Amino acid sequence: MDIDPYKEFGATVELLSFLPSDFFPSVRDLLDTASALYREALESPEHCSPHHTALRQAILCWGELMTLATWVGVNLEDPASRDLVVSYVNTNMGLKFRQLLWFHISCLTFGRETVIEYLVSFGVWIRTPPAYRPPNAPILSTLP
Amino acid sequence: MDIDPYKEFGATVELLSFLPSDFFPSVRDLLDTASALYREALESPEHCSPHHTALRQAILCWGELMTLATWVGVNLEDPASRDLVVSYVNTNMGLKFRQLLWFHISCLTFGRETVIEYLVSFGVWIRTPPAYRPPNAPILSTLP
Amino acid sequence: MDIDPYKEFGATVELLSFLPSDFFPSVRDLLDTASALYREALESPEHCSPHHTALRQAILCWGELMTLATWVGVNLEDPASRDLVVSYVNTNMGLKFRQLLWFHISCLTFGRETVIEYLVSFGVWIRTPPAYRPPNAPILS
Amino acid sequence: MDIDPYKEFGATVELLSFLPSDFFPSVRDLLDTASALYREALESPEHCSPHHTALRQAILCWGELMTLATWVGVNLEDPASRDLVVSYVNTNMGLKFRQLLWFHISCLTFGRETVIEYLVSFGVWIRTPPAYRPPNAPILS
Amino acid sequence: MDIDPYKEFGATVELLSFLPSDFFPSVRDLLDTASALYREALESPEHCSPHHTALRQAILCWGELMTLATWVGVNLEDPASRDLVVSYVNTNMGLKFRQLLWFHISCLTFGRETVIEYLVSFGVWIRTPPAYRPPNAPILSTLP
Amino acid sequence: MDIDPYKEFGATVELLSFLPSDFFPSVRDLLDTASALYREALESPEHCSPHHTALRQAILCWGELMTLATWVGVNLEDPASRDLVVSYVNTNMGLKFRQLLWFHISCLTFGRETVIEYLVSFGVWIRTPPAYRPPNAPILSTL
Amino acid sequence: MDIDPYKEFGATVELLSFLPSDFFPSVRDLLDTASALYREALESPEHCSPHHTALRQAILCWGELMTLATWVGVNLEDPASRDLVVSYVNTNMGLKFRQLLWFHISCLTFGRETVIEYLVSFGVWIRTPPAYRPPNAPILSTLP
Amino acid sequence: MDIDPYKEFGATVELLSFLPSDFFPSVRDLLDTASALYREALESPEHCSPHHTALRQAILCWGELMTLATWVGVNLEDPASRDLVVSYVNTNMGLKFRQLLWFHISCLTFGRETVIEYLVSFGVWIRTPPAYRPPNAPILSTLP
Amino acid sequence: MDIDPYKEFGATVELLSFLPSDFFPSVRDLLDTASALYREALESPEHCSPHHTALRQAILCWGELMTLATWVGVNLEDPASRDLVVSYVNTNMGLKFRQLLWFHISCLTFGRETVIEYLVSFGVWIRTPPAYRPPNAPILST
Amino acid sequence: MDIDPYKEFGATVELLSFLPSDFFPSVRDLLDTASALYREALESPEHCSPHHTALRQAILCWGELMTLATWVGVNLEDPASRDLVVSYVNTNMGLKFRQLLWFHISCLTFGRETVIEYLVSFGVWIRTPPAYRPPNAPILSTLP
Amino acid sequence: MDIDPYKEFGATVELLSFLPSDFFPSVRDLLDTASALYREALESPEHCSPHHTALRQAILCWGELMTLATWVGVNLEDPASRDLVVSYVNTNMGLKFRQLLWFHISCLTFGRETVIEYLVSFGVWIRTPPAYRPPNAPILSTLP
Amino acid sequence: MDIDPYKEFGATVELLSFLPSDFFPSVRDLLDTASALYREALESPEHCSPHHTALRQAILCWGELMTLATWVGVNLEDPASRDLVVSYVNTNMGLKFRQLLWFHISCLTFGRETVIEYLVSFGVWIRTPPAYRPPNAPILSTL
Repeated sequence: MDIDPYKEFGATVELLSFLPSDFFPSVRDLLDTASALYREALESPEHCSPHHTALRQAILCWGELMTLATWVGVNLEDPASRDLVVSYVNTNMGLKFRQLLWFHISCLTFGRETVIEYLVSFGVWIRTPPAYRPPNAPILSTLP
Repeated sequence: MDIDPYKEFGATVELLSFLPSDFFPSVRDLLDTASALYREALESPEHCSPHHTALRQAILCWGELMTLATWVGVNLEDPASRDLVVSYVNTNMGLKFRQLLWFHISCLTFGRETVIEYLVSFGVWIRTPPAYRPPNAPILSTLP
Repeated sequence: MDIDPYKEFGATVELLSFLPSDFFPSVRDLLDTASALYREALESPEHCSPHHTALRQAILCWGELMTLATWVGVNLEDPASRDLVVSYVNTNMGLKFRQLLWFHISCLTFGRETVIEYLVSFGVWIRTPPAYRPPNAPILS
Repeated sequence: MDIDPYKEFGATVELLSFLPSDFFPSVRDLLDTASALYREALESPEHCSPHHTALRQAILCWGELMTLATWVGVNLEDPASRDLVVSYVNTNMGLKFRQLLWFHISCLTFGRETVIEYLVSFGVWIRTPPAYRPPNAPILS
Repeated sequence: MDIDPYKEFGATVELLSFLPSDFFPSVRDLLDTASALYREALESPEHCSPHHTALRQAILCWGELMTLATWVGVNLEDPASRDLVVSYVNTNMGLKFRQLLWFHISCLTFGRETVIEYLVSFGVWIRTPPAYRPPNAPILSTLP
Repeated sequence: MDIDPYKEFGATVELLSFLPSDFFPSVRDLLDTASALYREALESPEHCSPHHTALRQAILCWGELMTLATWVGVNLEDPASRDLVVSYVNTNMGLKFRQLLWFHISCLTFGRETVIEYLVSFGVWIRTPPAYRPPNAPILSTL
Repeated sequence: MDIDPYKEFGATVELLSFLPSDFFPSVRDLLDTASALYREALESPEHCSPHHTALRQAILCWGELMTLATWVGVNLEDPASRDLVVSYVNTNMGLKFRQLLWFHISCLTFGRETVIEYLVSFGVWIRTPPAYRPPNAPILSTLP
Repeated sequence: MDIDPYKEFGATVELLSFLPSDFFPSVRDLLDTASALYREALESPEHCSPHHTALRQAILCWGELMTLATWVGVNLEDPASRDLVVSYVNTNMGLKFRQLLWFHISCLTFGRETVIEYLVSFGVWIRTPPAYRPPNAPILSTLP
Repeated sequence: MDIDPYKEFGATVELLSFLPSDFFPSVRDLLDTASALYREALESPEHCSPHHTALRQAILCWGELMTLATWVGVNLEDPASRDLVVSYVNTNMGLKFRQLLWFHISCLTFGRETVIEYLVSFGVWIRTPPAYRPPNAPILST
Repeated sequence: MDIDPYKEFGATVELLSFLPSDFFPSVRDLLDTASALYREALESPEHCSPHHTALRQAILCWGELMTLATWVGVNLEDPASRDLVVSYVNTNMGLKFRQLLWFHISCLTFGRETVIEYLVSFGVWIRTPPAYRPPNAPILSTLP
Repeated sequence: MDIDPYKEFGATVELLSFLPSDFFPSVRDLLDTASALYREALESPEHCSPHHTALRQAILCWGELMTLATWVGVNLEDPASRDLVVSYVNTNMGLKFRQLLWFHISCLTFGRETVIEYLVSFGVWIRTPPAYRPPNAPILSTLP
Repeated sequence: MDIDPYKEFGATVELLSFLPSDFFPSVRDLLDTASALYREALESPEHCSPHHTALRQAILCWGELMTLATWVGVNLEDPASRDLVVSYVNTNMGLKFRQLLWFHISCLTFGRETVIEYLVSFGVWIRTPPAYRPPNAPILSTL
């Protein structure tokens, strides 16, 4: 059906592809950040924000996938098949959920426009050759 | 985190398990009707509704899970494990994905309060013994 | 009972879990800082602040725990168990008390809002891989 | 620093010295009553009272001490050493936490002034010689 | 005819050569960034800016040259001649196409004056001896 | 991507494909007329028009394609490969540069609407069967 | 009698024990700078400031202790006794007199609030781990 | 430099040298007087007076000298050396601190101008030959 | 006849002599900077500024001195003599041109007052011994 | 980068090519007249004229050129190389300095327009065939 | 009659003794900077400032001492005596005039108050132990 | 640098050389007069006059030169070299220091314009033949 996860917010898969795949934090760190910062808002009966709705959906889907991983690990018999299944569900969709979690957590923390211009700036920085790339890569922060 | 997918939309998991498990349409039928009725709205680059956001996320995650099913079928060596994984996905995740898809598609076609009151009405009707209920099951329609 | 010490003040253990172990000063350094900066407010007969109250309780608990270590070193026989107990006390609870004392002292010194926003920014910095984080960690001052 | 755990609340280590050591209830009993009476208040993002702050800190530190006791009983290899550790952590350092838990639970339940007057009256009762000491010990009620 | 592609835009071929040849990003990276950031504007049926017009022409003719390179590789029989032609294209037209694409993408992103002043600043900085210049090279960033 | 060269000017590839393949003037004739009519405007530092910008890019890149052709001719040692490369760069890209040069020169000379109407009318004329085709093919002029 | 020299000046013995013992420059350098900067004020028959009074008393009694050192080095016959006496005078009393002279000279030349804030800042800085503090130690200087 | 400890308050060494060396009270008597009369003022965090500041400094460094004496007595194994050190302290600096203690406590009680007038009068009395001087020397008192 | 090239512009050879030899960029770098920044003003038939006039004269003199260097590299039979002449021209007399070009370009870029103030401050810094001299030299970039 | 030494002064290189290279006075004579007429103006710290600026630069460049010639004659060992370098410096490198010195001295003495008109008139005179050429060549004069 | 060179301008000999003996620049460097910055003012017939008067006197004195050194070296026929005299001059008088030249040049350049507080700042910096001494020593500059 | 000690004070080395070299009082006499008349002014922590500044600098310099003479008389050996050094520093520098000290002391007293007039008057009096000049030499007197 070709739905873009970030089209409604303002980004695209291509804009999120400026950051290298290994730039994103791990799933556990992202989930801990989301909990610690917005547990009371992600466990509330109100539409706090489209970012909150997207985080709720993504967190439920990741819980779905983790229950799948536990179920296959504790029920399936073939050890090699179990290993490949768990590795796939932890890496291939792990990256796709790391991207969503990072995008929405960073948007809620700093600002959607701030995250968009940060994506553009980091694209510029990572595109600059290493010889002329300054050592200070752009970061999202509220401090001088 | 105990996040309820329907808490912000006014329902709960027990309100959608009130209806019989086999009442909900097939995931394929739900995707077909969602496409046919709201392709332009779901692909549009603005927030239209929290239902639209949740529907976009649900469709994307179901596509991710179909990618999972294709990958495990192609890669896993043992057809027994392949069948177990695909059956587990399509049944256990299928039920709750088609619950979510039905809820959001109906809340887009009809009112959210209409869908909630229909859930209550259908649950009560199916609990009531046949001799003391209207013969025909409740159906929510757009008045042809 | 699931009690979160920083949830009263606006943080969580998850929020402060991003701070690395080497981030915090020694317990002795934190206690000297607390003394030299707020002895007259920690030894006064009134509630200056919830931070002051929590700091007082933390200091008393640490004093009890060092009484624990001294009693162990005096009254256990086998040096293997003695050193295991003392090392566990000075490391595992040492980190927890360092984190608690640092949080309350930093709140008193800078501002609760300042501390809890610097801590969010520092968490963002930690979560970024070293290949892309700036070399200099954020400074709270 | 000579920090008094009860100076901010108006008592003093010497007022609570009136009460005998064995007068205070069990740590388990105090924790159960604290839970059943103030779980919602102690699990809330609000400085409900300095008593709430001190109670939260004490409960968390007691959880730490029980973690220490479990860690000793599991990891420690010497049976005599582990027995001594688990016996005295629940005997000597259980007493301070019993006193502090009793003080704060009783304050939250009855009143700071009521607890202070009860301390004075129990001091009088325990000072009274047995020939003239009423059988009914003072009770907060 | 003596046409300079930047006299219209306030720059010069000498000004674009003032930066090192290897400072400019790859053709692939520049095309990906141009796509991600301005696909809708570049495909729009209207004049958005002279930068947009020049960029449209630049991508079109780079595509023409890539079709030429593929045709050469799949039609010529001499591997040495094929290698020479492809290398000459990618290493001689590639540099100037990188310069043009970078100039127009950066102008659209930041500002023509910003890009021109950045050219001046970076050239001066790179010609200044290291002991008497700021340690980090100038960069273009959208973040405040 | 899928950027159309004429979409911003109102035409399309297929709308301009009404004209036959051999209808367009040669690259040399187009360059000579572009020079003789707009050398000053094309060498000016001003945004004279989007037509001027596109024509500048087209001319400047045809020049570098010709430099590529000369470099191949003077460097490649295989005569057959050299001949194939020159013929391809002169014909395949030559045609689609003749199209662009003609479109922009004609637009500058006569009017964008005039060129669009001429394209439509010439499509009608060339679609008409030869028996019923009038001998005067449409031509764009001012006389 | 349990008097603290710094209660009237806004500090205690601990705030000067907060700073490292090796930080205080020298009992001779402090005397030289006190001379060079305030000889006229210290010799004047006028109450200039409590810092002036305390500094006068400290200088006179350090001169008294130096007279003690000379007397014990000359009249006393035991080399070991002389060595221990002079070492004790120059170290154990030396640290206290060095702290007092530093505090009063620094207060006179900068400000009591400036010196107190500097004590706090330097103590916190030196206790903070190096990786998370500004690289250079705090300094006390009158230069814009 | 050569600071005069009494020039700040009005006296000098020669003006205070009118009093015989054995006129001054014992150090213990002066310390008990100062305590019993001004303990609260000497403990306060306020600059009560320059006399209070001078007494604070003198008392603390006399305590330091007593710590020196005890350290000598308990460390120097040489009995003659220890005896000489303590005797020199208590004799030579005993007078120098007796003069300061007497001057400042007598300026706090009965007033500084009265102390100056008393010093002049006692100088007259002590310079008068023994035959012609009245049997009662001048005294500091507030009683007729 | 005792002419100071910088006295007219407010400086002195003594003031400019404090900058180390390695402070200045290469001659080619300075010429490229001058071209890329002020070609339109150094090729116009106008008296844009005394800095522009002096820069034009300096550029012409350097180009003509490089013509001399090429001539002595082409029309000399002694390799040692050729090497000595070329090295002397490219280093000893080229340092003066580096200093002159840098001074005039820096004035045109930053302001004459800014440049001379930076010169004074850098002179103080370079006269300070290394032990008490802060590691970072002053930078002229406003 | 083509810069004309005379373009800013109304003239151009080919305009001074009307004058034969044998016409310009010797460098020594030009320097002597420049000194005797404008030592005060050339030594002054003031932008008297662009002609003054160019004269100062040319004189200093000629000074360092004679320094080069002396250095060659002294250090260099090969007599033939010394002779060739010295002769080149004095003649081929000196003719152009003769032109520059003559132009600027004559423009500072007679005026820029007068010098340009003199250039045109001397071009006419030197173009005239020898039969019709007057023996009195055009000369720059200031009413003797 | 014991005249302080700097007491007129507000400093003292010991106030300039904060600076180490090797901190001061070379005599040649100081003379070069004095010439380059104030040759026009140190020769005018105007009382420009007491700093200018003192600089004039110091410069003529150093000229006289250099004439002394040259005369001694030329005459007196004694190598060891000549070496000793010249070394003593260039060391002792060299330092005594480096101090004065630096003080007056720096005062004229930066401000008498600026220099007088820089002396205090450098004293407090050099007095700090090396461990706690920041790497940036104070300097006189007008740039950020 | 060509700096004149007297240019700011209105005189010149030639004007001071216009008087005979043996006219100026001894350095010791000049220092004694300077002390006795202006010790407080010269030691004061303030600018009193450019004459005071120049006199302070001259006195410090003469002290430095006397320390140099002591050093060359003590630390050095005992050849005639020490005698030549002492004689040089006491005569050749002594003359110019006598001139400077005399000028500044005799300006601080008696006034600048009076000193400037006196230099000219005394020089012309000396150069005038004895038979046609007043018998007594000009002199400066406060009385």
